[PDB]
Amino acid sequence: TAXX
Amino acid sequence: ASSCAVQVKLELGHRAQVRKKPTVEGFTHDWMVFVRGPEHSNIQHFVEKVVFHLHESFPRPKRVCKDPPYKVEESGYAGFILPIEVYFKNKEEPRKVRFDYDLFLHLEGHPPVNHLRCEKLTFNNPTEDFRRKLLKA
Repeated sequence: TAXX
Repeated sequence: ASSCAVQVKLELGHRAQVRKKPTVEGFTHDWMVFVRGPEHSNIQHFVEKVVFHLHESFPRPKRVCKDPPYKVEESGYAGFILPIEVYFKNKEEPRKVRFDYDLFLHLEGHPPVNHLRCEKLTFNNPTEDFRRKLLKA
């Protein structure tokens, strides 16, 4: 998924 | 004029599954992250506590576990680096060890995450108290  | 080298085997890991329905806040994954010993070994003998440092976007981000299981369950929307500190029941250097854990999430339509990361600590010539605590595991 996206990196936060 | 004799040497000692104690070696313990830890397992870090995490599972992460896309939620059937995302929560009201937009969280879309249920994940859990853990620190444990192999084959149900009892690492409490030498592990005081385990600290999971979650991302700042989480409420009460510094989670602490003084007793097994050393796990954190949560729901979320993106991956991040989770610093994990393992504190030993040691009164000598070093008291704890740090691991930067890649807590990643997979997209929907892909099989869920079941990730394992084996780590191996070697302590050289420790104190006898810590030695027997380590060797009772």
